Amino acid sequence: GGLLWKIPWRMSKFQKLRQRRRLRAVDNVVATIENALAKKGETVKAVERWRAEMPTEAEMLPKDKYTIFDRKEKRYRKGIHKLPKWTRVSQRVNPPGY
Amino acid sequence: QSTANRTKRMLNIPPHESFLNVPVEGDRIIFNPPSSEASVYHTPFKFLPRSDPRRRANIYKLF
Amino acid sequence: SFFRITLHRSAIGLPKRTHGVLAALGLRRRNQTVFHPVEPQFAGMLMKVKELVRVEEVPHRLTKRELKDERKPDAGFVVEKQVRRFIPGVGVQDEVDFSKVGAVVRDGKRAGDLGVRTRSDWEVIGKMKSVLPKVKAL
RNA sequence: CAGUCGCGUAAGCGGGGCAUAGGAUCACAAGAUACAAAAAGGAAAGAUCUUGGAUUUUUGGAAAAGCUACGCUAGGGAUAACAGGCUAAUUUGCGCAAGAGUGUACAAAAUGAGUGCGCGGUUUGGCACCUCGAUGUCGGCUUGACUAAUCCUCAUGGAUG
RNA sequence: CGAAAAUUUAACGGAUCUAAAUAAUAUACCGAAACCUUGUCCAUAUGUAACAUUAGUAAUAAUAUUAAUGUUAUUUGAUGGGGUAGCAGAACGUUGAGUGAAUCUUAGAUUUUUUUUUUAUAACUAAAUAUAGAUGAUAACUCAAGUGAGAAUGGU
RNA sequence: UUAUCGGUGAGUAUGUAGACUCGGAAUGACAAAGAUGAAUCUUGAAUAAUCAGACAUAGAAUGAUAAGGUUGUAUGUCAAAAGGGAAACAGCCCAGAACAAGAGUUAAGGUUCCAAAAUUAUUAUUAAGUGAAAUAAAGAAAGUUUUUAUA
RNA sequence: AGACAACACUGACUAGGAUAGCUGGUUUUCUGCGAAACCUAUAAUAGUAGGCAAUUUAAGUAACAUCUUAGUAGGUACAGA
RNA sequence: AUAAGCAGCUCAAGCAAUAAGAAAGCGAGAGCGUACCUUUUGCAUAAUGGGUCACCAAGUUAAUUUUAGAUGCGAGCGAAU
Ligand SMILES: [K+]
Ligand SMILES: [K+]
Ligand SMILES: [K+]
Ligand SMILES: [Mg+2]
Ligand SMILES: [Mg+2]
Ligand SMILES: [Mg+2]
Ligand SMILES: [Mg+2]
Ligand SMILES: [Mg+2]
Ligand SMILES: [Mg+2]
Ligand SMILES: [Mg+2]
Ligand SMILES: [Mg+2]
Ligand SMILES: [Mg+2]
Ligand SMILES: [Mg+2]
Ligand SMILES: [Mg+2]
Ligand SMILES: [Mg+2]
Ligand SMILES: [Mg+2]
Ligand SMILES: [Mg+2]
Ligand SMILES: [Mg+2]
Ligand SMILES: [Mg+2]
Ligand SMILES: [Mg+2]
Ligand SMILES: [Mg+2]
Ligand SMILES: [Mg+2]
Ligand SMILES: [Mg+2]
Ligand SMILES: [Mg+2]
Ligand SMILES: [Mg+2]
Ligand SMILES: [Mg+2]
Ligand SMILES: [Mg+2]
Ligand SMILES: [Mg+2]
Ligand SMILES: [Mg+2]
Ligand SMILES: [Mg+2]
Ligand SMILES: [Mg+2]
Ligand SMILES: [Mg+2]
Ligand SMILES: [Mg+2]
Ligand SMILES: [Mg+2]
Ligand SMILES: [Mg+2]
Repeated sequence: GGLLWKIPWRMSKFQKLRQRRRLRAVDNVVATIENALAKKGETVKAVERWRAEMPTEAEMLPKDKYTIFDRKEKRYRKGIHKLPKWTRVSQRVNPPGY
Repeated sequence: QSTANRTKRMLNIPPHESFLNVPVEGDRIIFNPPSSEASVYHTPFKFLPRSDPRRRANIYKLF
Repeated sequence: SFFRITLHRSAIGLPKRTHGVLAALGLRRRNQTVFHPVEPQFAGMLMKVKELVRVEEVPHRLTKRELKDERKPDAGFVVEKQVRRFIPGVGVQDEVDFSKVGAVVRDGKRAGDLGVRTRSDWEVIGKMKSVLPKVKAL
């Protein structure tokens, strides 16, 4: 190609700090909504699905926070900053073994 | 820059370190001798009349 | 309790369905605070925009006049003395000094009613040729 | 729903086919309708309903062959004659890895099948962002500048061969 | 190390860096016309009060009120604010016309300028130069258009 | 007579998949009730422009698993969107510009100097300026560190 | 020799009578809203028509959007043989 | 007269009134900013157009057929005696 989209393949230590803090901020929203309902003895299907199949920032591996699964990459991994609107989208789980 | 507001930010100089130690609780009077030339209205203690009652110790010796 | 939701991020590039979730919550612009009861209907509404908002449990809902009174800065001044002014719909309010406290507003169809010094008053002060200050005060 | 027929003990079923692959109007023609009838009585020519003949097959439905290098005008440059741009299938462009084999002996002095991993932008191509000096896209002359994958000159390792 | 191309270092932007590199973390700070706060302008509302105009209705020999329009303020501490094609609303300006046998002008009407002020495609203040009594200029409302030009290889 | 050739029967044996799907998501779709919301919907009357779109991400067809190629689908941006970041930048990352003021609060992104803000703390690796905002590959090797074994 | 017939000749000059789905241009300000490059038909694909649908402002709304809860249609990713 | 500005904008030293009062203008120096229009998916584009300025220069009129608003009359209206 000729149109230059200068996107580095890896993130900087400053972007990683904000990715860590963005994952840790979505945990407080799900922990606030999950505890607010438990006091009322209530539950939601989407709040129970999240806690089941999604990990917290303290349970994620570094490669799951800064990378995603791309079948067209050599090692099936791609920088998470390559995902559209990656800053306002949730992406924590990748296919097993990849 | 484009706007006057953008120029004020590029030309900013922070206040002195002394003013940035704001008290969390209550009011405190602090000693902040400035790094500047004193005027002629700061009469030295040697030029004050014996009658004058304002001849205090150095402010260093009041802390 | 209630959910205190504040739109921290925008949705300029997110799908159209995400705008329908922020429209039902009432978040029009950025950093706008809304209060919604703690209920499953709202809780699933926040699981769709949980990457843009900040949720907080609060005991009571805040009114419109109370959400704005927590960001209102102190005036930093107090009017202690006012000078004579003419209020169009009320009348001519005289001078008042709030240090010794009296907004007396005299209205009428004659200059005497307004409470101001008229030409006749200046003729009575000009004919008092006997008034003299005491020698001790002079 | 009305009309009136078939089958069935009855309930009931029947407005073709187990489902999915057959075009109007106009004109023209054959029946019915009793609407109007250019003075009037009739009629002609019209109107409604039913139906027929269509590679109406460019099947929402023209009776229809070419040339212009002498071409004209209005335009677009959907790339068309060029160059630049992207790509690298191919190449008369190369490198590296591996080593079947040749070398009387002995893989790597030399040589190197069919292959793998690559660089590069010269040949023949692909694309079409882009209208412009072209179909041998190139030759000669003048004058260069640069590259190094070296024909000559300079230094040098290997070579039972 | 493999890693070779033709203007020039030539895809760290550059200086430079032994971290000012890399990997796993933590905090403060900076940071947009975004957000907040204090004001302003504009659009659309909602009630109230007051001012003016017009037109009615009452009172008055010893002014009050109703409706429309314009306007300011204020209540809800009201809501809203990019924009091509395109659609819609509201205005200004230019030329001519009626009211006009009107108003104003040597105590300076009018002067392509300069200057001042006002939320201002506009008018206004003052100054300087010249000298007009109407074949001069003109508010307000209204009427009709040969009515608004940095763009047509436009024309003079 | 064959661990030869083909064929048949058996296998709860191994693989293969656009026209195999017994199993089977998420997503999206339809409709009901309640709640919330910025009127965003329908109708009546009046009446437009537009009909080569481009790129990005995912997943395909096509090409040669080439193209800033061609062609569907999902989502967004540009088109018609200024501002901050990506050195410069239609399409990417943030964020939707009515006008001002403020060491105001933040996003993306950054904080030695150019250039606003850390030469800020902790633990390791690298010695090649590797690298530091656009990863050249297979491969080689007493480079070096750690771990697991080991004399 | 498609040669010449008075600037012009693959049929001159002059006067009278055109069209152009194509190109270019279309002039003051403020305010509100705000698209599409898709489908169908077309001797049509540089056009046009009808839709979808932008605008104006009236009448309606059990309107429309989103979520929650229960239900329904349908066989992709995956997985399997 | 040491400098690589679509000549504007943001910051701004200094100069500038013989005199009481009164600073328009020019501006060193620092930063930001790649003309306009047309046509296009997209133009600083090396795509189209313009040497400058002034003037001329484009949704108008007629008939006809509609709609909205306002207003006259009203089961009549308009026209005309
Ligand atoms: K000839
Ligand atoms: K808008
Ligand atoms: K005109
Ligand atoms: Mg390029
Ligand atoms: Mg938008
Ligand atoms: Mg007859
Ligand atoms: Mg007859
Ligand atoms: Mg057809
Ligand atoms: Mg059809
Ligand atoms: Mg093209
Ligand atoms: Mg041998
Ligand atoms: Mg040699
Ligand atoms: Mg030798
Ligand atoms: Mg460099
Ligand atoms: Mg704003
Ligand atoms: Mg806005
Ligand atoms: Mg607007
Ligand atoms: Mg004058
Ligand atoms: Mg012109
Ligand atoms: Mg393309
Ligand atoms: Mg366009
Ligand atoms: Mg932009
Ligand atoms: Mg930088
Ligand atoms: Mg600060
Ligand atoms: Mg600094
Ligand atoms: Mg380097
Ligand atoms: Mg579109
Ligand atoms: Mg056409
Ligand atoms: Mg099944
Ligand atoms: Mg100099
Ligand atoms: Mg083009
Ligand atoms: Mg040029
Ligand atoms: Mg040009
Ligand atoms: Mg020109
Ligand atoms: Mg004109």
